[PDB]
Amino acid sequence: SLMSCISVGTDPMPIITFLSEWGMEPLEDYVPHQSPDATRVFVNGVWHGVHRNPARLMETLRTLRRKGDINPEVSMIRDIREKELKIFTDAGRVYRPLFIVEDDESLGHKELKVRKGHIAKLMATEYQDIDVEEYTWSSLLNEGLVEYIDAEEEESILIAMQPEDLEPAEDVDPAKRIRVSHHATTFTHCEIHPSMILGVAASIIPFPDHNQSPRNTYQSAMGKQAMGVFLTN
Amino acid sequence: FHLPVRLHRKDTRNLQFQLTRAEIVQRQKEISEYKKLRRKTRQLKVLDENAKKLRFEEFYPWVMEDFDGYNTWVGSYEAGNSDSYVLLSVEDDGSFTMIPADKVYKFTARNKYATLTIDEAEKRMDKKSGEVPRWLMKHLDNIGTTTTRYDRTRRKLKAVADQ
Amino acid sequence: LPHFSKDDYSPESKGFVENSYLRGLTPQEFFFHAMGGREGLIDTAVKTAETGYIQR
Amino acid sequence: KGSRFISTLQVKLYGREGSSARTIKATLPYIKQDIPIVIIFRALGIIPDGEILEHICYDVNDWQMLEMLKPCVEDGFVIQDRETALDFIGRRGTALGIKKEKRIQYAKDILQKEFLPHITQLEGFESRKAFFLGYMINRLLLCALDRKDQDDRDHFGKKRLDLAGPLLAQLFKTLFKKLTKDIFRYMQRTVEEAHD
Amino acid sequence: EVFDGNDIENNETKVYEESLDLDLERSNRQVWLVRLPMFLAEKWRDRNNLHGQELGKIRINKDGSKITLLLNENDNDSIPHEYDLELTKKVVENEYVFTEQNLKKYQ
Amino acid sequence: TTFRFCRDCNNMLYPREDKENNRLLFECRTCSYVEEAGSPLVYRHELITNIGETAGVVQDIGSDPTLPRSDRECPKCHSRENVFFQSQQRRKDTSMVLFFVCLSCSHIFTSDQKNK
Amino acid sequence: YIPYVKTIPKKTAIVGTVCHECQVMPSMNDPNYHKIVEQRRNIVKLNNKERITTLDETVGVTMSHTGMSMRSDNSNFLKVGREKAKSNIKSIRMPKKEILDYLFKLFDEYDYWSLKGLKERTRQPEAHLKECLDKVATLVKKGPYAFKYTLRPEYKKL
Ligand SMILES: [Zn+2]
Ligand SMILES: [Zn+2]
Repeated sequence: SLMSCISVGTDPMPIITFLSEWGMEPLEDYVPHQSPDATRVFVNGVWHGVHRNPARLMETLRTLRRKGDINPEVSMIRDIREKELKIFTDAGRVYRPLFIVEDDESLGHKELKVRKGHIAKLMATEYQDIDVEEYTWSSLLNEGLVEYIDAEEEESILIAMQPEDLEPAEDVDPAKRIRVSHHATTFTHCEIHPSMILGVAASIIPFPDHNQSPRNTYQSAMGKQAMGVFLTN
Repeated sequence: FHLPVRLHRKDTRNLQFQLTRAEIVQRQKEISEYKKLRRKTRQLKVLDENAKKLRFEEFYPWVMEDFDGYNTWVGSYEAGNSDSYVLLSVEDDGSFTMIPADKVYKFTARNKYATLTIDEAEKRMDKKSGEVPRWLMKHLDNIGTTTTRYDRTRRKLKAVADQ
Repeated sequence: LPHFSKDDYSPESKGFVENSYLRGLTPQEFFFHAMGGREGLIDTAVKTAETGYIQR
Repeated sequence: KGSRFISTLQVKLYGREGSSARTIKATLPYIKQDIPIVIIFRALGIIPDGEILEHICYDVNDWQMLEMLKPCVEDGFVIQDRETALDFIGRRGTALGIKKEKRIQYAKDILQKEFLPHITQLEGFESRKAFFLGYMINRLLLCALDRKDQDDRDHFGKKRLDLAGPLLAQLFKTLFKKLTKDIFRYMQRTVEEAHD
Repeated sequence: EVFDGNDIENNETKVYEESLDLDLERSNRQVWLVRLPMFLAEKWRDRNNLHGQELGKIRINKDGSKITLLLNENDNDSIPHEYDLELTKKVVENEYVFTEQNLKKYQ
Repeated sequence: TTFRFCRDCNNMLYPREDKENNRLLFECRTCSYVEEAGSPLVYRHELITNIGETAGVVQDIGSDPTLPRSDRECPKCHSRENVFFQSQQRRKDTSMVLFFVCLSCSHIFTSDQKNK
Repeated sequence: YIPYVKTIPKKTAIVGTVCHECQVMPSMNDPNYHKIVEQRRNIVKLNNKERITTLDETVGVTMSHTGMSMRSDNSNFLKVGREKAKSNIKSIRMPKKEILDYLFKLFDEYDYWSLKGLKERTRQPEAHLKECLDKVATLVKKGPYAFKYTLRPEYKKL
């Protein structure tokens, strides 16, 4: 997809050391019958130990990743039911960015962390090139406004298709398509835009959602057989 | 434990047919009474000096045996928490003395319930019968086979006290 | 999809496209419709090869 | 990082649901035979059956899982100490250079350097191996008890995409190994055949 | 340091000038097993240190249930001066501390 | 079934009958330790089992953002917030009944109106 | 039982019994606290490994050491050929009347002499040396002491 990325992987040792300092009891002293609520901690598929307070550990880990101390490519999953905490640092995991949704009780309901002030400086840097301080995609990542999420971590999050209608707490045009609200008040993330699920070839199709799916597949294949200007040289 | 106790490093192979300390002392008593071209080119593979030292040092595990062989514990080296521990010894004045810890050893008891041998075990594992009898150990205990070091030593010591 | 709640059995959750082609499919409907379309494309290829051998 | 070779461990639940005895056997590298799980546990230093079950099942009242484990502890009953279990493992190994006494150590080395290598390969980590083995057995039993569904092979979160980086990495690793082998062969040939 | 095994020949009487028996004399000595943070363990486990100086003080409430460690002012105000000794196990059994050193080899 | 373990070696005990008293004893197969049983039940096969209907309920089940919320009333504390889920047994014979966990008292109730 | 067990004795002593297992944790109400938090955060921040080094020199200059180069290697490493090839000296055949006697004293010393050892002690060419050796001694090839010359029984049995 257009906004898809593949991780290059980093060293897991720093995270393991970090876990040890914050109460990840080693696996050499784990008595299952004396702690039947401990969360098993996995790093790259290795059971390193257990934790008595997974909630705080996950909160600390997520904050560290968002401010920029743990590499954003690192995937952290908390299977609350299974009592497992999996951290993945290996290379080859495909991930994509999403908006971050937090309570922000100022309005009393969950809302995106990114505001119009941020968007103003995003476009200010975009158009100054054609001198305000640089503000790039990395600035969004380091300020905790967007988050890389992979398919495994995608299993433990709730995503809103749009911020227009799903985030606000809750006549209609007869021509508009019927949109389902899903009326959920626990969203954790939001799609940047649904259109980014498509690839390079399908992003040239106009109104692909008014077509039968096989026709979109045919065009994706045929658009690569069309004469144009492959290069200017 | 039955004093004295020894804590040495020794080979644990056949740690069911090794002489107990009491038996050796008795045998010493009776002995005293009785007398009264290469390929010229090979490749060595680099190995981290520490692991080789650990491998050589831990080749023979700790074995803790009392006098009568009643207690026989074999220690195993634990590396998970070996170098992160610290010892505080409470002196007889209320104070504390701090000593760094070197290694952690996990000791498991040996030969308390008359274990079998590998050859005997494999014969039972193979289709000698559909399944091992539930009370096989009780049955073989009465036949006299498969005893323990403690019993193997006590009967010999009583065999001497009787004379 | 990671857009509904666990254990949801409503038509909108399991692939009922309520809209028409004139009105446009929603992103959830678009993906579910694509999943059905992929089924037909695979069936076309496999059945073409197998029926050819049967005919021979 | 370090050797790039892959060793697979399989834990199998023999027998069907209409059988009177379903035991669990694990396949270890360079052993040629599927060993009962209890024997492997004893080879790792956990001789008591209660402790072995504690490593597998983490709930003391989950009698339904313990009931399915009882045949396993029954299968490996005749072995009751670490050394005999190790010798049981060793004689199944495909080396036939070990005579009878280097044979316990051979099994110990196999359990150390080739059994579950992704945790570690250094001496003194049997507890981690035993706990992970119990974790695998627990998941196997959960699926066998209709408490979990078999893992979806198409789940895109269990897949990896190798790009030019890793692809060139393994190619270079293979070629550098060959280069080093040639370097030594030249060294040996120069030393023997008396050349500069 | 390789040596004979069973020793029915009684060779330990001359090969070693010291008792080969484990010394169960100091076993009745209270000992605390303390797990340290990395920053503190990296300077307390140093063998170029530990000259017998006062590392600090250990303070126990009269009624118990709470212990705290107060290091001296020697840390150079780079690490905390107050620590809480968290008793992960109040009653501990089957854990002991044993030493190991070589024996005198002649006579 | 209440598995029993030995006191001296931690191995598994097995049932044995003593005809001198016509009773049930649990004995160890290696160390000769015995103990009279408290119950006469030794085996149980559960062809139709309900163990695992609410498996995975923990003290922070409400923190899961994926679990659906409901407005049903908890009949032990009279609260309206709760998370509900279907049966966790993956046999393809289980009913679609829901299980509700209250986010104020950790009580688990059900929507069943047939047998309850 | 077994009569040999190959123990390793050592001086051991039990010098304490553990009574409490403790966990030292810095107090959050301490002024210097949150310096540890930054230190623990620097643990994950650190990038100890360094990147590969790129050569900015002219490519032709960097390649001047490679392949067929005008420069000659000055290394003394594994020059095994140079070590033994350097030594070389010839020897003239000495009179038979003297070497013949020399072999008999030598044979009196040891009753079995290897060819390489014989040429080393005599330090004479193998060509002439063979004539006298066959004239005095004989070689047993098929026996256990194969490829070893020994004095003939005619003179040995004296
Ligand atoms: Zn028992
Ligand atoms: Zn309630």
